[PDB]
Amino acid sequence: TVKVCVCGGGNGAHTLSGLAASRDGVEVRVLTLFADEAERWTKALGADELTVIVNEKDGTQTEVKSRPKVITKDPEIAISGADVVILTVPAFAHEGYFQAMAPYVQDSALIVGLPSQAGFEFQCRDILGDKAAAVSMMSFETLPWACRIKEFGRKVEVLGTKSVLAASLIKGTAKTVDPLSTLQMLHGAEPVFRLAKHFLEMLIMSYSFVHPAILFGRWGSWDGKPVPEAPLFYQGIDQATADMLTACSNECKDVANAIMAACPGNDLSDVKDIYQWYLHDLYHAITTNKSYKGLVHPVKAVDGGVAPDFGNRYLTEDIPMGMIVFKGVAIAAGVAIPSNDKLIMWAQEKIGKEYLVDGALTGKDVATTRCPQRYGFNTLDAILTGKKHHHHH
Ligand SMILES: NC(=O)c1ccc[n+]([C@@H]2O[C@H](COP(=O)([O-])OP(=O)(O)OC[C@H]3O[C@@H](n4cnc5c(N)ncnc54)[C@H](O)[C@@H]3O)[C@@H](O)[C@H]2O)c1
Repeated sequence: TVKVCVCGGGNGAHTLSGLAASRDGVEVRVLTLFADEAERWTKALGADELTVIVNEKDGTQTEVKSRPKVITKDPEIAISGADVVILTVPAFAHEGYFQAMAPYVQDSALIVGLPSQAGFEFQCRDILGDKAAAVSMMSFETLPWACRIKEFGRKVEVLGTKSVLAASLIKGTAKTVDPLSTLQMLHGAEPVFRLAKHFLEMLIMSYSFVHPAILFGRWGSWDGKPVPEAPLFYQGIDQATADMLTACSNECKDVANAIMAACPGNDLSDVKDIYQWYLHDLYHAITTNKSYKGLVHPVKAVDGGVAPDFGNRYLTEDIPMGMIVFKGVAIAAGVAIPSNDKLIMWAQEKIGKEYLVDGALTGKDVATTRCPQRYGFNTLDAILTGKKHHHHH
């Protein structure tokens, strides 16, 4: 038996629970701490089976029916004996799930952020304390699927599934179930998973600057006058924004290189240029992507047209659970990242938050971020190993 705990109750959690419980030999427990969402899920499901509708790209559709063993808000029930603990929620919820699982997580547990995405390991090391060096930590670059719930607790739709997907790993002292293949088995044939060389590679390759950069490209020195309708998102970028993305991507390499120079045995060679990343030139590569057709900026109705809607996950997530975390790493490496910095400073004010001030992580809301320094990881080796330096005597 491969005992799996799925944390969350959103789109991904529905899909994962559905796809995972359908696998032979797997026991799925759903943990959700958001009020009484578990109780709402159970009551909604009843005695029926959970349904996942997959568009095969292209083989029409597929009916996947399965039932988890239990759906609970009690971490004791969901986490005890769990071989794999997978977090599929927006990163702001991650704190609570680590806190709830901590007294119950077994040494051989594989802890997976699906996503994830930045500072996930630092947060895990902090909350789980001494047990963090025992468990394994796995960080996936994004969600496996474009998916949405069609009916709460009962029905979820997969619009499309990724071809390839990468995940990083920090091995603990405990032997877990095999990370890559177990996660593959749970997901079926697609997406085909690959193991990234290093967790910092994954963290930097998340390209946290992208959405803040695109928003800065379209609304940088925005006069405060409306536009006829919602302008194109990715396909609506200018040349200067394509340069801006290149600048920030080079800074990513700079931090990677400096980590590799200062710390041998840590392979960060798969940290890439954003143009070189895919899976003519950068500008045209973004604009002529049929995966970006008809995707528009977040807009709200105002006087004489529509204004940008800055209250969105492009900044509320991607800054504190992305750019700040990369800035925290940059500081420790001794690499100024001016282009990244300028984006942080701008996106900061737009959401009414403050993390970075004069190139230093002293902002009012820096505590709600996952930058290593927030948790006390102030050196590169403390970032890499999770061990804080203690001198005597
Ligand atoms: N769903 C997609 O098609 C899509 C595609 C690619 C990437 N992603 C990424 O995957 C991640 C997860 O996606 P999702 O669609 O499952 O997210 P979601 O928005 O659907 O998940 C919402 C869930 O978060 C939890 N939650 C919300 N508010 C909370 C709070 N107040 N306190 C405690 N818990 C709370 C609840 O369990 C809720 O069910 C996101 O970061 C997103 O950027 C999503």
